[PDB]
Amino acid sequence: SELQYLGQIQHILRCGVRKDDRTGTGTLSVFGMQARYSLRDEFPLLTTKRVFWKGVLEELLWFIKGSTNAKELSSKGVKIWDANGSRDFLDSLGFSTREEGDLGPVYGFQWRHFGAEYRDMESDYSGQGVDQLQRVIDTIKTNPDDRRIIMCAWNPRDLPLMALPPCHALCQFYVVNSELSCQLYQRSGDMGLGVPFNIASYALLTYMIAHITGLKPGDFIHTLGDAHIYLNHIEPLKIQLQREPRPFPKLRILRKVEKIDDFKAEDFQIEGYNPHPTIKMEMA
Amino acid sequence: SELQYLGQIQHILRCGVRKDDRTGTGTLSVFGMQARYSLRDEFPLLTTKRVFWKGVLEELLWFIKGSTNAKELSSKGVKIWDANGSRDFLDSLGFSTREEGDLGPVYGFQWRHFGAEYRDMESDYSGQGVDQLQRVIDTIKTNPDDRRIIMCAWNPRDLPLMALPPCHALCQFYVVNSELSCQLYQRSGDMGLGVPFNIASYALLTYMIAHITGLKPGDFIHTLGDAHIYLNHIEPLKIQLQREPRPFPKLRILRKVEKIDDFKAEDFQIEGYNPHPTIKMEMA
Ligand SMILES: Nc1nc2[nH]cc(Cc3ccc(C(=O)Nc4ccccc4CC(=O)O)cc3)c2c(=O)[nH]1
Ligand SMILES: Nc1nc2[nH]cc(Cc3ccc(C(=O)Nc4ccccc4CC(=O)O)cc3)c2c(=O)[nH]1
Ligand SMILES: O=c1ccn([C@H]2C[C@H](O)[C@@H](COP(=O)(O)O)O2)c(=O)[nH]1
Ligand SMILES: O=c1ccn([C@H]2C[C@H](O)[C@@H](COP(=O)(O)O)O2)c(=O)[nH]1
Repeated sequence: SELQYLGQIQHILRCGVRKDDRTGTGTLSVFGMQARYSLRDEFPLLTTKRVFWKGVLEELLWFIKGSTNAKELSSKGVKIWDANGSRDFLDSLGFSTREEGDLGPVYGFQWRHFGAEYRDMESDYSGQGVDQLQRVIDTIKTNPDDRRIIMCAWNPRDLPLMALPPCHALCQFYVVNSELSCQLYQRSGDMGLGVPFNIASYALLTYMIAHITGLKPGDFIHTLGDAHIYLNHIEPLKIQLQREPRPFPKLRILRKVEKIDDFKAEDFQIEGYNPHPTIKMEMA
Repeated sequence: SELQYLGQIQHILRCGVRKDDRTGTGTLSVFGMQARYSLRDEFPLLTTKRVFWKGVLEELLWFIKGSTNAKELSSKGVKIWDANGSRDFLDSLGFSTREEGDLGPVYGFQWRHFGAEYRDMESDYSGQGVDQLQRVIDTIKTNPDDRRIIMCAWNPRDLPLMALPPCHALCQFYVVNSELSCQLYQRSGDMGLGVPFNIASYALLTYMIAHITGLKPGDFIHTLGDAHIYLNHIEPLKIQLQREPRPFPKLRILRKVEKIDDFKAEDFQIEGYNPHPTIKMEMA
């Protein structure tokens, strides 16, 4: 339910502590939160504020492809990673000789080629590294009671090579009574900008994997480490905090897909999405 | 407070689902829980049941040394890893040519040498891999507002070489108002046997790091993925569930220590620990 996210926002606004951060902004921060969102006959796309669903779908397909090039996602119309891959930002991190748009070894590279030696974004890493995503799919297919169905994106060796280290760093899957659930550990949660996006992203991943493995989507457990509200997000969120939540939409997959790499953007349809208008919240 | 662990126990006994596991036993399972334990002027060593504190301290010192040899921990009187390091078990996982007691690349090897090529338990891995523990200590010392203070033991590349994959796979640290807090993500939680041990283990790690960096211990947030109670632990836990909890003890560090490697077992003293008698809960 969306009241969990709204309650987390209210709790950070009422009990969070003022804390500096890597960017010039400030935050109201709280350490350690957990919410639960049902995936049964509904999709947790927030209704108190319109969420960039096209960005969610395109960025998840971009993760599944193992791509770390921000230009490949920007060509689809999703510019969420163009800022963290811009020339000025890479220069601000010392990567002066790094090609523009190369985010380094990030979510997709760790999902599909964990442990492989990262060269650049144009390299072909076929057959290299550890393919975590296909491993969790096969584990769900052959041993659903396994307690190690984990995809981890935190790689300390590749950490100083990343433009932005993973925020949703680890996720675990769980199967019971033909229901597939997913828990996400998010080390850093931009409650206004990034967190609803990550909620929808991992709910979509759970739907995809449940479609492939013949299971029904269960719950999505969102665990947060440093859940923070930026200052330029205080007044916007309060606006969102005074809107009546509407029922969640539904996600329908239009064709039967066997492999996760064969999913395309046209295979997904959002039904009954009636959100309140968007609320601009600038990135840090 | 200890009532959080007891509440998780009660919630698993009343709402858990029957689930098979890797072992021959069964479990009452729940996916996704989170508890908060205060470290302010108290140490969360459970009082409704005596916890093997000597094992906690010696195992944390064994992790900090980067050791993967179970015999080095057994020589101190802690035989918790002898079962997963026995000849029959190593043979049950295919490691026929592996010396007995060699757990493979596990918690200590990932804490101190992430990414290094694992040879055996007798090898000297100085300078190899990524030293995550010292990196998080330096980060706490120089940049406490950092949101990337993470120590991760989940290595998919070294995963098929481990006798037992990490259960407490990832932890994150957080600093505010000169208070150091720690969150742990445990993918698999043996609620009867292992979870009380891991609570004290990570509380002690937080105390050590707070002592080194000159901070005060704050909270320990225990997040659980698959939190399960084994069947042969149902009736024992009920006994523990009807005991009146006593106040938590205190942890005192007897001398000023500069580096984490310089800690010794004689440096720590538990004060005021008056637990109820132990309750036998056999390992699976
Ligand atoms: N500080 C910081 N850096 C980040 N780097 C990467 C991220 C993740 C992320 C996730 C989602 C979006 C997003 O929905 N954008 C968008 C696009 C079109 C229209 C409206 C919006 C939202 C709005 O501006 O109202 C952007 C970024 C991120 C972050 O959240 N915070
Ligand atoms: N199923 C399963 N396998 C495991 N492998 C590793 C762990 C972690 C862990 C953590 C703590 C202890 C512990 O206090 N033990 C203890 C206490 C008193 C007397 C004898 C023993 C040892 C024993 O009874 O065997 C043992 C194990 C673990 C687990 O918890 N469950
Ligand atoms: O999927 C994502 C990507 C980014 N962020 C936000 C969290 C932080 O506000 C910022 C990352 O900054 P560091 O915490 O690494 O300093 O991006 C998210 O919430 N979700
Ligand atoms: O520190 C530890 C180590 C092990 N376990 C338990 C969790 C599981 O019940 C068992 C390992 O089996 P798998 O979950 O990996 O199948 O050990 C813990 O709770 N804590």
